[PDB]
Amino acid sequence: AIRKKLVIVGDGACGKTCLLIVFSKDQFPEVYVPTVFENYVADIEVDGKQVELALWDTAGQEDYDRLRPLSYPDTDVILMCFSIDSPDSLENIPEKWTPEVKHFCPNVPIILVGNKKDLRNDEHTRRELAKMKQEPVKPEEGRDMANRIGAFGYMECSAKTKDGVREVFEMATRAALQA
Amino acid sequence: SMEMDEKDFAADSWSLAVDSSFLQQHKKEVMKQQDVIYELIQTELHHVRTLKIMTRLFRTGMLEELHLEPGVVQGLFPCVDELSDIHTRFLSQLLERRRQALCPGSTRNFVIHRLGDLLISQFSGPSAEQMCKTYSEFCSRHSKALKLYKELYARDKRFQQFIRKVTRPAVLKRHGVQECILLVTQRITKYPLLISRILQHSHGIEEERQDLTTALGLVKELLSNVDEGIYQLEKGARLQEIYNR
Ligand SMILES: COCC(=O)NCc1nc2ccccc2[nH]1
Ligand SMILES: COCC(=O)NCc1nc2ccccc2[nH]1
Repeated sequence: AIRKKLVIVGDGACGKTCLLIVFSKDQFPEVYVPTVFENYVADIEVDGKQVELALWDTAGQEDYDRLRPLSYPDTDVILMCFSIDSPDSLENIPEKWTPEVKHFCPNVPIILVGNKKDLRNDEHTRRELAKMKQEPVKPEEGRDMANRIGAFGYMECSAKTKDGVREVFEMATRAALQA
Repeated sequence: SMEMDEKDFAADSWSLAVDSSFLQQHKKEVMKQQDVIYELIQTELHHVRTLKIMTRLFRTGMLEELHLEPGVVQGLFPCVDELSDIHTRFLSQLLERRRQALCPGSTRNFVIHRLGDLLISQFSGPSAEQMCKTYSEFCSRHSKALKLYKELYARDKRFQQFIRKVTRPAVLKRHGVQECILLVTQRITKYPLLISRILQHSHGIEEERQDLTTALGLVKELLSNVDEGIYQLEKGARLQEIYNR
């Protein structure tokens, strides 16, 4: 088993912390949802290859431009997150997060991940966003942003129901293993 | 960590740690507040444990088994004794607040109503000056420690054997040298998230809401000061590269 490093980036409301918690426990917390994530080393077997994938969160580092890049050394794969219920989190991807990740992690694959996909057809979400002349992020807008930023791929998931969560981390492992 | 504290913080939450008959005696909002305070103390216990792995397992093991050049162990683990003194003292205060709150006849049933004052004390005066000085130094030596570690692991056989030996047990899975360094660096930016969520469930007593509001402000001031005082040190960097920053 080779050791690989994954770091998740994105706005504070993108759901990166919850995604790491649900994947690491293979469960959406039934009693208490933790505020923070420390680290984890997941044992993953993808396409017959065994990998120990270390997982890191950047939550709490968004306002600290000299502390935040300390999370990047030797990263093998980046998960760049946005929330499907927040078109503002998608707008911050191309010229805030993308230039930063390309600078500190040159040539590292980026997977653009649309989190909270369960809220795309949520009536409360659609009513709230319509007050700001907005709507939940469409799959094609996600794919186009991923294409634009030179992402390795585009994926969607829901930490709430677990749908798509395993597939995201299995694909991140595949990306980390590429030349 | 010592067994008594590990057992006190074994459950996933305060609501799962206390007896169900004691849990039933509290309102929903108090349970939500206590679950977040329990996460703050449990993650502090784990952070102090990360610092003990660095000082006792790694640093002391290298000094007593390996023949590294002078100034090499200090370069790998900058400010570890100062960091361990700051956080062990803060952990002691948190665990004493929990202990004083225990019901007579119980070693698990408690409610902490007055955390704000403890957090104001930790994040103000000489203790905040020491945290700011220590993290500004540690975080500025982060890149240098990682690079020194990689050089030694790839060129020194006895160093590689030592590392593979002490990190082999399953309980060290998340705690290799570079992982401990990043866990420590990321610790300070976890405090605002935890303090803000505790504040969200502490509106019942206005003095407590005000104290946590002051503490959140102090932690953010500390973080801004540390972030502004960081400049990555680089072995062999020339003065010209530095003054042309
Ligand atoms: C949404 O999760 C998909 C997945 O594959 N998670 C990995 C995973 N599986 C685990 C089993 C037991 C304990 C911890 C675990 N962690
Ligand atoms: C579904 O389980 C019922 C329950 O009692 N959960 C505990 C609990 N719920 C919380 C919400 C916010 C903060 C902290 C909390 N802690």
